[PDB]
Amino acid sequence: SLTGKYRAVVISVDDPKGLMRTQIRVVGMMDGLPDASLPWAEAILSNANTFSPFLPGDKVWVEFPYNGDSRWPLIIGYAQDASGGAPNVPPEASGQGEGYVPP
Amino acid sequence: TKTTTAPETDSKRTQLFLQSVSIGQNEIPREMIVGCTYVEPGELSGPQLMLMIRDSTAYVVNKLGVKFGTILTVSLGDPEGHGGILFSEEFFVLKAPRKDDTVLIYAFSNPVRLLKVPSTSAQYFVDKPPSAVVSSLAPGLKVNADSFRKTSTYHLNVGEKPTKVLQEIARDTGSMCWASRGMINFKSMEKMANAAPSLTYESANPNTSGFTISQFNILNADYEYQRRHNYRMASYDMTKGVVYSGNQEDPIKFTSNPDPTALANYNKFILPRLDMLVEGNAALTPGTTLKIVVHNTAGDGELDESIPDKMIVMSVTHFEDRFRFVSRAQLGVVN
Amino acid sequence: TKTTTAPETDSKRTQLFLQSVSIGQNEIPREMIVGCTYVEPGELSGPQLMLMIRDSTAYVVNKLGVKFGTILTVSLGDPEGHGGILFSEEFFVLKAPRKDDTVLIYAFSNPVRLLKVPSTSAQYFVDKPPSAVVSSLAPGLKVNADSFRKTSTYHLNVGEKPTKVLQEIARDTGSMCWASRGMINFKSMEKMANAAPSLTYESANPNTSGFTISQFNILNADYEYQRRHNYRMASYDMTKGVVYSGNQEDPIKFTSNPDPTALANYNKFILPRLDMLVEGNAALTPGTTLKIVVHNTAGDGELDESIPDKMIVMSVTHFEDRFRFVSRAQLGVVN
Amino acid sequence: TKTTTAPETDSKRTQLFLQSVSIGQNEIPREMIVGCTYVEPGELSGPQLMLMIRDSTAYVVNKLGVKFGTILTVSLGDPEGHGGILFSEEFFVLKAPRKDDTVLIYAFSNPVRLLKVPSTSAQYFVDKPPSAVVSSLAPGLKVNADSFRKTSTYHLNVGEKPTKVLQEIARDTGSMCWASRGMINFKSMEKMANAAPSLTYESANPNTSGFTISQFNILNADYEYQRRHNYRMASYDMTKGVVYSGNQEDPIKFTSNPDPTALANYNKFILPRLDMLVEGNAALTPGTTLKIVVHNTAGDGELDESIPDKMIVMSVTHFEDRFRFVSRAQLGVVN
Repeated sequence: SLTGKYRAVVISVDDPKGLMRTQIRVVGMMDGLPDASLPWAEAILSNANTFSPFLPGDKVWVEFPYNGDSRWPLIIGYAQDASGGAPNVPPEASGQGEGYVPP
Repeated sequence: TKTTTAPETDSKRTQLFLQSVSIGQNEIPREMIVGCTYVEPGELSGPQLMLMIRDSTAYVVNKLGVKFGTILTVSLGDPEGHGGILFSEEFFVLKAPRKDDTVLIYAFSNPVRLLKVPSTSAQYFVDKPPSAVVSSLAPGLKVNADSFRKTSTYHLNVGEKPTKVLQEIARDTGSMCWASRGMINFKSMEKMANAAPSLTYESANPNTSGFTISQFNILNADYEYQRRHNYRMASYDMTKGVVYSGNQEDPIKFTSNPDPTALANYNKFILPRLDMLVEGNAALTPGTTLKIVVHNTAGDGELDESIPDKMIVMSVTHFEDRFRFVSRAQLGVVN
Repeated sequence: TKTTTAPETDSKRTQLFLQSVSIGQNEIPREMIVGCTYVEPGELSGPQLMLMIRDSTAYVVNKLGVKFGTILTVSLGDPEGHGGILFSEEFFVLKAPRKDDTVLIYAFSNPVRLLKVPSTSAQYFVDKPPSAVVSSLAPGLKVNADSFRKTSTYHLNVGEKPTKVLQEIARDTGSMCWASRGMINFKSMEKMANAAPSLTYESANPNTSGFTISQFNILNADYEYQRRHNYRMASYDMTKGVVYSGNQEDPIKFTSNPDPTALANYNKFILPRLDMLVEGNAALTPGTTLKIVVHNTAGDGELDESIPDKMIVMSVTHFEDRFRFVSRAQLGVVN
Repeated sequence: TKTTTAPETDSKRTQLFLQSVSIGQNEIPREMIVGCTYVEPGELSGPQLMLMIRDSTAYVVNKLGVKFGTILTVSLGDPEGHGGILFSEEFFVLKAPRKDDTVLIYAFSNPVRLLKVPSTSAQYFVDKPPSAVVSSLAPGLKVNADSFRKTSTYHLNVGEKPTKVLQEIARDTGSMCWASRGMINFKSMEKMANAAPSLTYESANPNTSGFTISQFNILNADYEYQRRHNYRMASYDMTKGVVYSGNQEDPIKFTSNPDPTALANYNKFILPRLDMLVEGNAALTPGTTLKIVVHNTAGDGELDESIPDKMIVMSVTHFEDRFRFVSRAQLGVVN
């Protein structure tokens, strides 16, 4: 059974049933599987009646709340990563590059 | 390549239960084996074996090289005794310590050993019928099934045994599993209660036309096994809400799969009642239904009504020493 | 409806400890019972019982129908021996296997059995005095309590036994619990240390005016029980911050209830010291205080100073076979 | 203050293994001790001791006051037997029950007892070499190490034993730990495989120039210990991504430390092969390498090839009764 948090990557957002879900791939455990077999995940909203879109290629934290079952995952929030040599936050708040130059 | 060769004509000897043991194309002399214990369980824990071989010259382990990964060819049968059956199986050795000029060999059945290997990579079956999953997981056994109705989704993670998914399928379908003698078996629980017996076992009757029980144990602890299944199942479904199933006066317990058919069969099992020891019948396999008649041996020959008429076999253990061949069985009733 | 009937005049026989056993209004002949083991523990694990009944004619299980849910009426006492007490209790049967023309009956006390049932629905007591909670949870026992001071909140979830809440109340109040002979008992630990003894037990003294100990065990492992209680309690309170209690040189451990009175009593218990075996006294119940004097049997008749003068009884076991009646006790000291 | 005094001239007697036991400056007569069991394990579980002392006059516990916290001065050696070594150590008593005019004393080595105490406050070592951590955690033992390469960070939380951090250091460095005879030992696993033997043990040879084995056990279960180490390690590093180490055809398992050197040594251990019982050699300590030659005692005197030539000692147990002195050892091979 899977109990803690895990790091995943968003794959797709086109839900065949229409219940506003997204497809995820856990990094390390779901390696080597075709994209048509990955499970669909739901998310925790920030407020009532609000929807925050997900784009393919994002990094997130995923947890399985239903008795550790891997078929029904849950998305908690976004994750930090610095694999490219700089953190994944805007460069104005870190100082690793030159950001937006207003006219 | 592997070649199929004919049996040799130098083996003229017939035994009780264990007929011959070979490693490849070489034979271990049968007179050197002093113990044998063969176990056929009623779930997917696979048939097991254990041989005690007398080795004072340091030959079995030293020169034959018996360790992890040795494949034994064992011929088991009883072509003359109570049940005239005969079959051959292959076993996989896990360990073999040597003590006091003796070697104890612990073996597992190869087709089930391949099913008890942790998975290097994860496999998911999305919207597949159970037959395809069973065929893909165990492509070496014949499938004997009668209780497959719908289609669903199953998941096998990294480091998990393939037997877990098969047990989950059994629970979702409501059947009984056991792999023995080259087959894998799925048999429904509702149809087992209406099956006619095939053998008759009697006690305290010396004019019987069937067989005879020598020792038996009566278990009256039916709460010990019903305690774990006294719950009302509930689960969450995104389009229906909260889904319940089961009784109305029992405590609630949450699961994950919101499937009404899977929820309904969550609390089905077989309740053990009796243990008995007989004189070496090799036709006793799990799934068999027997008729049991027990007479009392004092007072006035009153029949014991506490033992039901028809029972199902759950576990079987066969045991041969250097003088006698014995069997032991565990019998139960469908809830 | 249930009718209260008079005892029959056909029972003219007097026994040592077990006087009579009945199922409803029918009596099992007493000479058929060959074993008896009655246990009174020092916590809410309830009194237990175990009877071994010789049944060669298949009568106890076959014709009387003894299984889960049978209520036995047992009369236990000792009106002639060391302690002349006599009482009657009802027991609830859990299981009864039959082996070798014998039946072993495992029973639990009915008033406590009703307290060991998992809850179908959750009950919460918000800002209630402990007396109301105890009366509502166990409405069939007399309450004997002296250590209730404040009011608080308690929760009983689905699937949990009612005994858990009572044990939590005991821990929060700092008392000792045991339900025996129709009462439920809460007795404070600080007042138990100042209680005068009631009986005297001596060893190696044949001119004593009290009773005599035949075998005894000295335990010197006081760290084995103090290891688990060597912690400094801490908890979070929304209006005070972090609340500590206990020593200053011990490791910290977090709990949830931020109540100073509950935190102070979290580390109180009774330390076992001695086990002894005597000649069947039926007046020994948990909560009793005794005076113990032990002489040495060699050298120069020196008194053993390693055994304290006053001790409290924690657990009692009474046992009767077909020839002798024996008791065993575990004695301890308040930390 | 503590004063160092000279040994007394009244002790003229020489024994086999246990030479003398004292509590402070007072001596327990040696003839009263009837048992002795000294254990030197191959990991940081510390040397242990157990003494059985005959006390019919109630003297050891009553008048000497032996309980939790008593420090014994024990002189162990064998200056005349197979191995002429002699040393002195101090032990810390945990418990001492008294039964049947006898006392059983369970003791732990004081320098390791101080290492097995839960921490009252947390200590963190940030970017420290392992030598400083070892010196600060155990400032009373001499350090014998050869496998320290890099620097890293270690954490010791509240309630955790200091031995946990030392075991973590051993795992990260790839060495073997054991504290015996006043030293703490770190020895690399790769250099142990290339060490020359120091003693020779033979069986079925009466003209040998070395010693002799009387009983031995052959273990062939190498999968039982390799099952737990058959994994491919993976971990997350914020600047590199996902870091793998190990084989390519094994299941994956996640850890936390993303250090390639620590990951590489995660799966190193010693595989036990043989257990043997000899005639009381006091020079056998863990870390010793021996040469083993075994002859067969029937057939044609063939050598047993299933036992490797060089083996390492893992655990040692010495035992003395009132007539004989015996040793037992467990031998293994580096994977």
